[PDB]
Amino acid sequence: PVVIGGVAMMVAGAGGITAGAIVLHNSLGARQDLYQKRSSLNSEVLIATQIGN
Amino acid sequence: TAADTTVKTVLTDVTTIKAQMAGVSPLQVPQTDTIANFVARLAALE
Repeated sequence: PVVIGGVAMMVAGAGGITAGAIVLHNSLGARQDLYQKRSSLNSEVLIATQIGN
Repeated sequence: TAADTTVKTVLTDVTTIKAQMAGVSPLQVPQTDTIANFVARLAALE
């Protein structure tokens, strides 16, 4: 029972390391897209208000 | 004679008021906000 639960942990963990990498390669790029899009939008909204002012 | 002296003084009073009321004040351009700064101020606080 315990040798098995031990190995099962390492397998879990290892899948946890191997998964957390996939996700950190396929996310870092998408996060900079979203922030830049957000800052763009703030700026443009302000420009619209400035034109109105 | 005193009347004559007083008119001198009146001439003084008149050059004071003319100095007070002379000139055309020139345009003043205030320093107003850009987006750069408004954004830098709002991202600072947050």
